[PDB]
Amino acid sequence: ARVKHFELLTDEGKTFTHVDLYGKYTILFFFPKAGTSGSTREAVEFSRENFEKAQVVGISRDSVEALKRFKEKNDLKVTLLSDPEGILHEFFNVLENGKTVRSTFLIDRWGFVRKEWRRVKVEGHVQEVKEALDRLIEEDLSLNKHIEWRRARRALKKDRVPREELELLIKAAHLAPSCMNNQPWRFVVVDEEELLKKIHEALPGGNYWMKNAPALIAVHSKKDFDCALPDNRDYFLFDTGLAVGNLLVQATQMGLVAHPVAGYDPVKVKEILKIPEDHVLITLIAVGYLGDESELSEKHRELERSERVRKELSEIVRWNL
Amino acid sequence: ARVKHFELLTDEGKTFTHVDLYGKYTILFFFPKAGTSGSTREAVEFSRENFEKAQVVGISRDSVEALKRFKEKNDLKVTLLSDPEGILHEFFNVLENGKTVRSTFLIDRWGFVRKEWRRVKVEGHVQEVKEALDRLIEEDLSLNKHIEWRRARRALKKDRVPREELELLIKAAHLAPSCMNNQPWRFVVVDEEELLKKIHEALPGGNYWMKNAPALIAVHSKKDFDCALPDNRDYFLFDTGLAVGNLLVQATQMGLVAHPVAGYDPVKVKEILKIPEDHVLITLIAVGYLGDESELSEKHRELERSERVRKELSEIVRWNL
Ligand SMILES: Cc1cc2nc3c(=O)[nH]c(=O)nc-3n(C[C@H](O)[C@H](O)[C@H](O)COP(=O)(O)O)c2cc1C
Ligand SMILES: Cc1cc2nc3c(=O)[nH]c(=O)nc-3n(C[C@H](O)[C@H](O)[C@H](O)COP(=O)(O)O)c2cc1C
Repeated sequence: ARVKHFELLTDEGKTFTHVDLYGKYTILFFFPKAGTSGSTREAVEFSRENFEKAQVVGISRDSVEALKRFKEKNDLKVTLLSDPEGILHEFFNVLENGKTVRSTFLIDRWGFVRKEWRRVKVEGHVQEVKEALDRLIEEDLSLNKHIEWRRARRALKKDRVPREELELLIKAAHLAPSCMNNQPWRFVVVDEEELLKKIHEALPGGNYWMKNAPALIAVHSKKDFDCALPDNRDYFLFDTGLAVGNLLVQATQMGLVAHPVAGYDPVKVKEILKIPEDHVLITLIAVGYLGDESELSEKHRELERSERVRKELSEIVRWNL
Repeated sequence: ARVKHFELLTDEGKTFTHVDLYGKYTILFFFPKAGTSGSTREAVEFSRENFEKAQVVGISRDSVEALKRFKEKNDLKVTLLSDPEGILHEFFNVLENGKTVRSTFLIDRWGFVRKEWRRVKVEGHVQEVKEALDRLIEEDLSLNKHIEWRRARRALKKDRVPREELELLIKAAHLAPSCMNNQPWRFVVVDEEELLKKIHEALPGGNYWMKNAPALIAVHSKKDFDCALPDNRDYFLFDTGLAVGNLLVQATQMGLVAHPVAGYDPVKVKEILKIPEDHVLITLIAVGYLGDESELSEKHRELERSERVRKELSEIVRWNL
């Protein structure tokens, strides 16, 4: 769970709070009492490592003065928290039979606990924690796996997608932010065969692959549904884009292809789906489980099995001036 | 890894391929030989259990006929694959000195191996696999955690965000899809202090909170950078929204607040950053680690850890007609 708001004094008499957890990874190590052999070893061993993108914080029920002495005598280079009242000891549930059970936690940049060790054995502990931290940082500070995996796949199974799954795609989309929280996005989820077959007639030849999709999501909006600000800053389609971005990530996580297209007759599709004529039908999203690439044109099959194609980063981003 | 393309015959003599793994979760259990005591028990126990949203597939080097008999004798309700040539036995690496090691795999809807058991002990195995599958399905088929956690947070620390982390936000954005792969999005990442101060003067007072951000990302595009199709379907801002949507997910995973705004003077900011006059500056994204909400206005403070505010789903989605 997330670490609650709190305030504790450090070995330096300073106030350490939840805010001091934010923006860093934290190794939080609970020890029973400053000065003992095992706890001295643990603190010294944590102190002598160099943790990439993390801080080390020791915590016990000791007094500030005791912790200060503990640090001074061992030349410790970590923060120590005095928790005489056991506020965090209780929150992390490290007390048993009234005594502290040596325990260690990894906390992320939002303050969420990501890993724990209970009934810690000091021998080998720091190295195990170090290795777990490196793995956690590798996981979080690398490209999101769903963003990376999402492709404009065109091979779709005909198997029906359960409505509860389709609905989750919409729920995720709806959690996008928007100007003034206008939420300008609108969706028509189509999973009725007869309706689908009518929409198929409004598709160009190159979108034959959409005909396998057991579901299509029509995404529409209207300018006055959102902010329209100076210098041509109309937000309705941008914000709807934020929503569809979420939708594709959610689909990819769920093992669904969600492929937004522009290839269709908008007037016909709006007519079929009874979408107001003054709305923009900005995309039609084909949704389905992954199917059989051998049904695709050679061109589409090659796009599908080939690597991502993008401009060099320098063509789309500049740093300062 | 992802499962190779293959075709094998089932106990019914039907062809089963990797396409038959797609769109389902699969428990694939290898056993050395049909009819032995342990393998009989394993198959019987898998068949008796219920696995929601998954299929159970046994596989050995036995003939189709031997598998048919094995199924009939034990009233098995699973698919069995005949693999005399050891095509999947080799791929899954279950052969030790040419002999099959009892092994089981969980494969997701994309065909990725998500969990494995090797040198399997039959007793308790089916239950262990059920629990692991249930957990797998729980995570994949629930709301994406980063989408769920992303909020328009306004308390930002002044702490520098390393360029390697800022680079990753842009990389994730650039992996968005776009009409004709046009990639219409453009970014100026600002982290130089004096440049940030100039931008601050073009912000309205109500966006005071942005002035603590150590980085601002200016997002701009132009209509002719993307598809412009009939019925008022201009794609440049929609597609840029897809990109920013990815950016926000990536930031959230990394423990960064990424908060897109519309409160700024676009002409002033474009001038400061040398963005061409005919571009639309559609958002400024404040990026930073989470800071102290106590520094926010009373209204913003209440919002900082408030519940999500959205329209009811029925207001933004319709099913079919
Ligand atoms: C708004 C939009 C419309 C698209 N329209 C089509 C389409 O009509 N037909 C099609 O085969 N692909 C279409 N695509 C898919 C793109 O061609 C694809 O995203 C792009 O080539 C990049 O490939 P990638 O997403 O796998 O990285 C569309 C994508 C977007 C964002
Ligand atoms: C395009 C856009 C512009 C926004 N502009 C501002 C802004 O100028 N100032 C601000 O305090 N919040 C702004 N927001 C944040 C929204 O108000 C916020 O996303 C909305 O209230 C919903 O909150 P949530 O994202 O936490 O769910 C903007 C959001 C978007 C998508």
